[PDB]
Amino acid sequence: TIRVIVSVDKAKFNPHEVLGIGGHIVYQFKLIPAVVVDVPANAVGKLKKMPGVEKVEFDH
Amino acid sequence: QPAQTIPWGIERVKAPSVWSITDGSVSVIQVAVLDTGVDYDHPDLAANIAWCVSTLRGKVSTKLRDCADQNGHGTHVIGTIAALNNDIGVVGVAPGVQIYSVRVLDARGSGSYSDIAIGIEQAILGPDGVADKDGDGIIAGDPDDDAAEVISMSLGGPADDSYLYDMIIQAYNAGIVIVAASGNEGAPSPSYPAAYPEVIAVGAIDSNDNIASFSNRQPEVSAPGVDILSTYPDDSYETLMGTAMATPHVSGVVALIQAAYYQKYGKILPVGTFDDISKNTVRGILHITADDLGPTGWDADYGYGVVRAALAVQAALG
Ligand SMILES: [Ca+2]
Ligand SMILES: [Ca+2]
Ligand SMILES: [Ca+2]
Ligand SMILES: [Ca+2]
Ligand SMILES: [Ca+2]
Ligand SMILES: [Ca+2]
Ligand SMILES: [Ca+2]
Ligand SMILES: [Zn+2]
Repeated sequence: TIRVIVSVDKAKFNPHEVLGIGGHIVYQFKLIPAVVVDVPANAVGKLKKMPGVEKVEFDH
Repeated sequence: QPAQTIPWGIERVKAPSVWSITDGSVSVIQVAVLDTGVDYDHPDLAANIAWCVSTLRGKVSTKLRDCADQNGHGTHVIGTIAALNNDIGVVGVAPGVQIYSVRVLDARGSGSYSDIAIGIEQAILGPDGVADKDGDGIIAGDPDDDAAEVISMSLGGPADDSYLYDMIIQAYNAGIVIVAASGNEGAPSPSYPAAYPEVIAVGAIDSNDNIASFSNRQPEVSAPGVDILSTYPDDSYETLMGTAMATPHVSGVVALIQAAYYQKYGKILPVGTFDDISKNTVRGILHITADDLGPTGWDADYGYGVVRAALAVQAALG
């Protein structure tokens, strides 16, 4: 499992959908449209293609 | 507890002469320090700790045991901003300012960008969990809200992440002055978030007015960052060096500017930009009142120069 931060279009992204690729939500930002998620390392590819997903960034 | 001294850096940034005007104890003003946490019961700090929060591992906690400093770095930085002016220990640049201690770094003094971004969000939201309660677009400086007016980040890294930048943009749009360490690698330019245009990059000088060799270059301003005595756990004091120690001197000067301005005018100043050289903006004021060391003008070692609180406050109130 790795921690990544996803930048999303709120109107088009569903946080429940991260379970579908084996991940879970850690924190949903109140001030920016982004969410911290834990996903399997091999799932970063799939996450990138999810509905409403604009960017996936590694935790630095 | 030892008898109070004024550390050399506090004298250097010309803070003591400001105190008769303000010590920063204007009720709408808070400084959020995003660091390793705080020794919240330290006798030379306690009275100024207004809120203690932790964002470690992406969970927000206001539990004292989660927000307590396990490293020392946060306690040291906070003491340079806000150590009390009394009979003991040391004294901060703004010895009456309220502090929000936001723990984004762990026992190691290491932290994730995710936890840092959450920390910035907590500084904007404040204890009430809402950025703009009355919906008027005024956040920093609105006495109806509880947002911080200064975010102080004695930390940095090499990555420029989009979400972290978006969070910096949100703080900047809330009217918050953002101050961050240039970094300690002797690099040609500052670390992030210092390197963002919305953020004041702070380099370190020593007590001879020489730039520290470790100090990352092209800062916006510089400040005392070598042989800095401050508070340290548990209820003690320690001397350290780094751009992490320079940062809080600048954050304190900002806190005095905004406190004095609100005390006189019932508003705060706009944050301003890197290029600003007017008296109409916090950063403009910092730049024109800084002690211009090295070559004339902004230079890659000192930035615009060493911050000076006494002159900055006079420029603000003039
Ligand atoms: Ca405030
Ligand atoms: Ca203590
Ligand atoms: Ca003291
Ligand atoms: Ca609030
Ligand atoms: Ca408001
Ligand atoms: Ca208001
Ligand atoms: Ca110069
Ligand atoms: Zn997890």
